[PDB]
Parts: sequence; C-alpha cells; structure tokens
Amino acid sequence: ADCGLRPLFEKKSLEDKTERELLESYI
Amino acid sequence: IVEGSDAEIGMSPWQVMLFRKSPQELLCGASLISDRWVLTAAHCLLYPPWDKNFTENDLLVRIGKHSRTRYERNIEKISMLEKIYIHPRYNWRENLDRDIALMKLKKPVAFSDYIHPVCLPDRETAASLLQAGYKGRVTGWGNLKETKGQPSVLQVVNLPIVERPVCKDSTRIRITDNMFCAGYKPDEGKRGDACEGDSGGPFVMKSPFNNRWYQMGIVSWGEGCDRDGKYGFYTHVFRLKKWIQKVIDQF
Amino acid sequence: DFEEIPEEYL
Ligand SMILES: CC(C)[C@H](NC(=O)c1cccn1C(=O)[C@H](NC(=O)OCc1ccccc1)C(c1ccccc1)c1ccccc1)B(O)O
Repeated sequence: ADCGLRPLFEKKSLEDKTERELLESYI
Repeated sequence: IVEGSDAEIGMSPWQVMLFRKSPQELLCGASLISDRWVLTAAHCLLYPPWDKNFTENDLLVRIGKHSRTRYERNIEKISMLEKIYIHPRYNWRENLDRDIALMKLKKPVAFSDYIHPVCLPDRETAASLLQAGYKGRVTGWGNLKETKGQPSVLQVVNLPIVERPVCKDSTRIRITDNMFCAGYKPDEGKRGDACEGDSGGPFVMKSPFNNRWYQMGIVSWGEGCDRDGKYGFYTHVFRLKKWIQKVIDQF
Repeated sequence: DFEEIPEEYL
C-alpha cells in the first residue's frame, strides 16, 4: 500500500548509501 | 553477513529478528509484510535433521531493530506469535525446496520510522527484476565469517543474481524453479554472502519503475559462507505467492 | 550476549 517506501529514505526523498549500486545494475 | 557493511538507521525497516525465548538467542532473520504477518524460511522453524521443530510459544518476533544484542527501548517492538504456517510441500528431506513460512502476530505492530512493511512482487515485478546481473540486497545479524564473530549492528550487502546454469554447476544439490542464487563469481573480485544466523531474512530489490522495495527472495541455503565458486540460494518469493495469499486470505 | 528484554514479553 505504502509498502516498500521507507519513512527515513523514500518518504523524505533521501537515498541510502548503496541503493544506486542496485539501480545501476538494472539495465 | 560476510563482507557486508553496517546498515544505516531505518535502512531495512521490514527487518525482523526471530528470537528464541530460552535460552535467549537469535534464531533467524525474517521480514514484515503487513502489520500482522511476518515472512521467513520454513527451515528456521522446522528442520528435522537438526531436531528443530519450534512452536508458537518458543519464539518472539523483534521488529524495528538495529543493534543485535541490545534491548532497543522506545525503537523496537517485540511481538508474540499467534500462529505459524509452513508451506505444506516444503522439502526439508532433500533440498529445502519451497523454503518459506508465515507467522501471524497476536497483535498488529505499530508502524514507525523504524518499522514498515516491504512489498511482495507480482509477476511483472519478478519478470523485470529477476535477471542475471541485477543486484538485490541481503540483510541480517548473522556471522561475519564461516568459521569478526557476530556483528554489533544489522549488516547489509548487495549481490547480483546469477545465471541459472552457473547456479546449477556450482553445487551437487538439485536446484528447483522455487530457488535462485546470487553472489559474485571469483573473477568479479567483489565478495559477500549470507551466513549462519541470516537465514530467513529478505533478499530485496528496489524497482526502478515505482521506486518501491520488493522482497524477491528469502535467505535459504549455501555451502559455507562467501566461498569462491559458491553462491547463496534464495527462496523465489514470487513463485510461492499463491500459497502466501491463500494463507493470508483464509487466516 | 543478549540484553534482557522486558520480562513480560516472556
Ligand atoms: C545463512 C543460511 C544460508 C544457512 N542455511 C542453512 O545452513 C541451510 C539449513 C539446513 C542445511 N543448510 C545449508 O545451507 C547446507 N549448507 C552446508 O551445510 O554448508 C556447510 C557445508 C560446507 C561444506 C560441505 C558440506 C556442508 C546446504 C543444504 C542445502 C539444501 C538442503 C540441505 C543442506 C548444503 C550442504 C552440503 C553441500 C551443499 C549444500 B544457515 O547456516 O542456516
């Protein structure tokens, strides 16, 4: 619903230190 | 987790710790998928070769944690189990096929900045993200090596899904469609794997389409930890979703 | 190595 959206990251539009590594692997 | 890094505060707010009442110890990892359902590996609860057959009253669920051993007053929530549901075709006798179970909490947990449910993939999510090379994220409070000891806080590591023929050829165990494997190859130089105590935790991926975290896998099994030419095997959550839905719908 | 939890959860 609101599932998979972190209160301290996505919800505040802040990125964790390694989530980009994931994104960069999704080609 | 071997060769991981300390998790950031609220980095994995669906992370659940399966904790044994007496003696007080970590039993496995798990994940929060709603305010009253927790997902973990069947082998965390039931594993006849090692005489494991936990019932509801043997355990507690700790949600919102970061430190392994502290009682995280005002941050964690600690819940009792009303009921445990193991996949009826979980295969403990041979390869841990269908290694999945659900735990219904006695009371709904409150969500907070540190507690929040992860999404379960649908067919398209799985189709689009479960590809060789695509990286997922594994978290847990397990051993730092096969043989420092145990971490002080929740550990994290990102690992690439591996081609199914390479998974096959890395082991003597019979691989099924309800499993996938992840980890770097020897030539990739980078390391990382789940280890003793990490079982039952989540292998998640962040959809680049709707920017949500989905739990694609459950830490199931591996031969040692972070060994060259070996990979971690994970329960394919999407393939067992019908069972998940059936249990939750009925119960 | 585990700190006691409110022994009410137990
Ligand atoms: C963190 C997770 C991944 C770990 N999972 C579990 O340890 C899992 C629960 C029951 C045996 N299991 C395992 O991961 C086993 N690993 C195993 O026991 O690794 C140690 C080992 C190293 C070298 C030789 C033998 C063993 C694994 C397996 C898969 C499916 C069914 C039964 C056993 C296996 C054994 C022998 C050869 C190849 C694979 B943890 O230790 O519980």
